[PDB]
Amino acid sequence: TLRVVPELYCFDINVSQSFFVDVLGFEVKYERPDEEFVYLTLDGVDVMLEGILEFPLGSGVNFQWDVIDIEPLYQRVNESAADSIYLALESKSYIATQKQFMVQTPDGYLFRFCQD
Amino acid sequence: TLRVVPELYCFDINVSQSFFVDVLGFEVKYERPDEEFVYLTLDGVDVMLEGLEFPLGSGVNFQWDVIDIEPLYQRVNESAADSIYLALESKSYQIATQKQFMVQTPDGYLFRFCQDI
Repeated sequence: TLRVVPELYCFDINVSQSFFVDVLGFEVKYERPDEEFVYLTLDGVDVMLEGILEFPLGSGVNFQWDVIDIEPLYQRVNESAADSIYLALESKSYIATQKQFMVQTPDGYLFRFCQD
Repeated sequence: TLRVVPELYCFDINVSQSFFVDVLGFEVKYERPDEEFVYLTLDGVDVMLEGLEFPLGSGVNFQWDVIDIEPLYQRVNESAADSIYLALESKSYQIATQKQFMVQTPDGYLFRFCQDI
């Protein structure tokens, strides 16, 4: 049930959404128009679109990564490479809550570890 | 069973592997040393390591599992052939085969769609 859902930043959200839907055949599961946010899936494999080899690599990509131990992992990272923490641990809610924090790897990739 | 497994280019494969294993707690499932390739997982979620301006996502290749790659490829070839990065091919190893093709989205992201069997 744990998955990594890439969140891709797009220059022209309508252009990107059309490519994914019309060309690749993805289906829109839901959206947040005012944020130019689109959650898509292709047979159960999901991807997120959000409108706007040199370090940092992976520009525009944010790996939303499901974990089972958000607190222990956060403490493990603070204990071994605190400077790699990009966004501090937080509880984001809508009540439904999702704890998460971000890390930047040595290559520049950004990971958003999450747990509901 | 279908998943998307990101493959990340690394400046120094040893440094990146140590970061994922030591700092993040990932486990190496298997490797291909002479290729500087490493396959890792964190409780079932996998990632591959390999040693804002267009194109975005440099260094990333999304290995994306699909159910029926043939109809997908024919539609891409029809309505967006210039977006094809790697043409459809059947890749095999000792016989296990996987069909795949790569496409670049308008923003520059590279997707490697794959279908087993």
